[PDB]
Amino acid sequence: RKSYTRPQFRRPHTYRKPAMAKPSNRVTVESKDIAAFNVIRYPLTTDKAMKKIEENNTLTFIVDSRANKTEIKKAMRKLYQVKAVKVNTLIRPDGLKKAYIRLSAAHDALDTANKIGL
Amino acid sequence: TKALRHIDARLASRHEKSVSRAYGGVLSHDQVRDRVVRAFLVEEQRIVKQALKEHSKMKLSHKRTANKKKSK
Amino acid sequence: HFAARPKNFGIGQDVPYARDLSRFMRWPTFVTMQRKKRVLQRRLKVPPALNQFTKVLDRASRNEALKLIKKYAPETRKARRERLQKVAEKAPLAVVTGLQEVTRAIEKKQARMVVIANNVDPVELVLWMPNLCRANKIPYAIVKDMARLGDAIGRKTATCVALTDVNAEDEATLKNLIRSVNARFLSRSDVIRRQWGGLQLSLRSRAELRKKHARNAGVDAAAIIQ
Amino acid sequence: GKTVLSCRKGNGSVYQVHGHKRLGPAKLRILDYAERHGYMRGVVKSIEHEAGRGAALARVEFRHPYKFRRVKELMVAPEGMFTGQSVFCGQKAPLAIGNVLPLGQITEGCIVCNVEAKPGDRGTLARASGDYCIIISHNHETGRTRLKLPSGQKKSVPSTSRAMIGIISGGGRIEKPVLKAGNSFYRFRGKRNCWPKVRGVARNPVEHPHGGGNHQHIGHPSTVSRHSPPGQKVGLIAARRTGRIRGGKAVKGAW
RNA sequence: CACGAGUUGUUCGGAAACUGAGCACAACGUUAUAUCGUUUUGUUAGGAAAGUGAAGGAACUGAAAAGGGGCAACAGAGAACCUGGGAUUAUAUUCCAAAAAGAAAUUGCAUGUGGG
RNA sequence: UUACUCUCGCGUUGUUCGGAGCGGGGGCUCAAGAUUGAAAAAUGCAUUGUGAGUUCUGCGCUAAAGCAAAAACCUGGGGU
RNA sequence: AAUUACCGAAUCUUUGAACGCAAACGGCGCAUGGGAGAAGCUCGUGUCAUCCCCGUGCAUGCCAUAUUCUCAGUGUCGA
RNA sequence: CGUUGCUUCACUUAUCGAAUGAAGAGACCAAUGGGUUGCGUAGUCUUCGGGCUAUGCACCGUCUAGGUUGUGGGUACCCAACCGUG
Ligand SMILES: [K+]
Ligand SMILES: [K+]
Ligand SMILES: [K+]
Ligand SMILES: [K+]
Ligand SMILES: [K+]
Ligand SMILES: [Mg+2]
Ligand SMILES: [Mg+2]
Ligand SMILES: [Mg+2]
Ligand SMILES: [Mg+2]
Ligand SMILES: [Mg+2]
Ligand SMILES: [Mg+2]
Ligand SMILES: [Mg+2]
Ligand SMILES: [Mg+2]
Ligand SMILES: [Mg+2]
Ligand SMILES: [Mg+2]
Ligand SMILES: [Mg+2]
Ligand SMILES: [Mg+2]
Ligand SMILES: [Mg+2]
Ligand SMILES: [Mg+2]
Ligand SMILES: [Mg+2]
Ligand SMILES: [Mg+2]
Ligand code: NA
Repeated sequence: RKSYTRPQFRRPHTYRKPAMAKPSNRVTVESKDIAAFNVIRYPLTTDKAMKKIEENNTLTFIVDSRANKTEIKKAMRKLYQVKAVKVNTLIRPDGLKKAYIRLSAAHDALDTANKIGL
Repeated sequence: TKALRHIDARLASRHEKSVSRAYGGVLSHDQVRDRVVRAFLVEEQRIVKQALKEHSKMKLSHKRTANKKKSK
Repeated sequence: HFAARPKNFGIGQDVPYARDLSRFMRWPTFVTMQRKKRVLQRRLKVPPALNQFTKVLDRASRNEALKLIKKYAPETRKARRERLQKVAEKAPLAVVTGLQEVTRAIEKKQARMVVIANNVDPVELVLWMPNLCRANKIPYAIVKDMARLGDAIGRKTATCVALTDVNAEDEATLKNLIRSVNARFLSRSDVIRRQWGGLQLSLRSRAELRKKHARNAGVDAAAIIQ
Repeated sequence: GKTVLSCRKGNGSVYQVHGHKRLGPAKLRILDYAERHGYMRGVVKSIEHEAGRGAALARVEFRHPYKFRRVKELMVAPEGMFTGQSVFCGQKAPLAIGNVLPLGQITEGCIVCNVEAKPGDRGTLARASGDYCIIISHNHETGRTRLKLPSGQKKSVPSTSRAMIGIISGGGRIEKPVLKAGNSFYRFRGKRNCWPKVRGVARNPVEHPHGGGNHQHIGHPSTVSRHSPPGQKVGLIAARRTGRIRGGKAVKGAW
């Protein structure tokens, strides 16, 4: 018979077949190129926002409140072909999310603002 | 040995928290000496006792054979 | 340079090897219960009706009977389908299997020999069959393990098997088997009906009683006159 | 009426043990193969005080009999035990203060403490500070031993039960008067919520059988039956006698 | 009262990620009825609750180790950043851009150089 | 190290310490400070000397009351 | 038809019996399939470590089943 | 002779108490045991195959610590029997 060296019995080790991957239960059509439009909603044109454009090379936008800083950087590159070196975010008292996006020195925030239409 | 906090202890060199002597950083110099002497003397007493017991048995069996040869 | 370095395994001393702990470990509940049930069944007092199933047939006779049963085993599904197709374009002689059909054969007195497994649970399924066979004066044997009967006939288990007809090539074998079976079971009816069972002490209790008797020996010698 | 305080204490609630500072239960070693056949040697490492207990506790270190590790035990310390002392436990241990021996191996007339009522119980008798038990006699035919308990009663136990040689440390505690209410406050802080005490005749009839009246008095005898229901069994419960004891004092307890 | 604005962090507080007085999911038991009880004195449950180190020829396969899964502290434990500003109407140890006004510390992953 | 031989010596405001090693000479190490510089003048505004207060820190750590735990981290004993 | 009425095709955020783990946290996992990637590698391309985003499965109990999956028992046999 | 009421002595399998991470129980030292998964004697039955009741011999079925009988490297047994019990 088998020999046991511990004072209590534990469950033996047996073969386990891994689970299989089922067909996906979601069949709605989603597009990869549409995603960036959801992240960035629209820019702001308040007095504080306008001062930052000329003096800090910074833009101001209203973004999706569930987005993070990393995604906002990627969307900015994909929509306006500019590089952002720093993103600061806050959630306004009215529930919306605002982002101060500082552009790299290679680009001019004022030039980008004119292309957008501010 | 220095007195260092959590982050300071992790980044410091190994010399600052130990000593080249055996049990360095755990026991003091006098405690190491006590253990070294104790290990030698206690072990030696066991050897003396062990050899004493075997010879007493050894000399006892020789007498039995001598008594056996005398009778026979 | 090689030398021997023996280890001291006395009380205290060096750390010992891992010794077998099977007899003292905590087993699962079903293991413990299936051992305690056998112990209790041995310890209690068993009525004759249950006790008769403990005394079984001899190994050689059991092997011969199982060989004959396997020789006369029933047909399989493929064989039956092939035979039915051939006749389309009665089953051969075989043993009788199944509780209902075996009981009918015994009651109608068509069977020449009956074999009964000794480990059927619930036991009420076959507890009366030896009595029925004795009343009808039919040779019967009680053998070990329904699994062996099931293997002989081609299934997983079987409670009882009846032999009714056998060819001339095995008539003599059947007669010898009937003689042996009658010697073991049918001739000893009075003993079977009167004999009780159980009441077995354990090895520890038996040894304790023996040592007690040995110790308390001769202490009453002085009370004997002369 | 309303529930009496003695019955209310049985629910638990705010009347349980204050055990946050305690070090754990104090017990002997486990009765194992080494203790049954040979002996084990351990070293006393520290002697400490526990809140709520008058006796000192000792930490004793042994080697594990089956594995490469150390085992630490917490025991009630007999008087005279010191740090660095060697302690022997088992069948073959010598007779000295602090060792643990089976009762059948201890000479009649000896003083013991931490006595096992049943074999393997790890010590249940003679544990309070300054207490001890006395060995009276052995019975080899029955394999039993007779003991005199601190209360004065006599008890028979199997000779396989273990005991420690000596008396419990910390004796003489109750000889010093307390003198202050604050000292009692601190004394019971480590034990439980049972102080101060309010007299029954100072309560109202709704709460206690002794309450009420235009004078503070009990209107009925204060000796009550053994069969009284809870809430009625207050006072002197099933008393055989009352009043000041004249002559020798009898031994308390049941037959 | 009306209109228009304002809260910016690798290092600040929390969480990720500690344990305490304590709570009670699973498990078992009880109840006509779970919407009841047990659940830290090293610790669940008559109780088979461990799913991967190395290996071995690149994914597999299985040794070891007793006591299931959680929550409970914005004053306990833990925690890598400081000053200057002419930088707001309202924020800042959170903003400042090539002379970053500047000076640091720390985590993850990669590339040389040196040693082994 | 005939240091305590016959009133032994060192030390605190203070309740004490020494052949189980005082005091003196020479050293090793830890903690808290001081000093020299880099930062740093390029900043800020338009100087370096004593007394009093001040819990960081040091002076090692009443009681029948003797003052939480764990994560995380550090060092060692073996082995490679 | 930015009209109405009805209905067969569709969309359907966070939760809730709520069921991966928790919760005065828009928090944290394992497996698998994708996406984007200003590092590095390579000939504006391709490829991509750490980090980041998305879909699907993963509670407990019970029933059936395994082209007949892997095991345990001083339970009963057998060779 | 039979059955049934109480009782006292021995036992252990129901049950109760305690401990432990269910961590070393009992025997081998031998029956007032077990075995068809054996051999005889005397009775007594038999469905003639063989059983039952007493009684003997085999088999299950064996081991052992300890006790008695000038510096370096080595030797100093085996008996067999009783005691003892891991
Ligand atoms: K069974
Ligand atoms: K109180
Ligand atoms: K009254
Ligand atoms: K009154
Ligand atoms: K088996
Ligand atoms: Mg923020
Ligand atoms: Mg408690
Ligand atoms: Mg009143
Ligand atoms: Mg009343
Ligand atoms: Mg009065
Ligand atoms: Mg009354
Ligand atoms: Mg208003
Ligand atoms: Mg407004
Ligand atoms: Mg409890
Ligand atoms: Mg707790
Ligand atoms: Mg738990
Ligand atoms: Mg804090
Ligand atoms: Mg922080
Ligand atoms: Mg303000
Ligand atoms: Mg002197
Ligand atoms: Mg959920
Ligand atoms: Na405690």
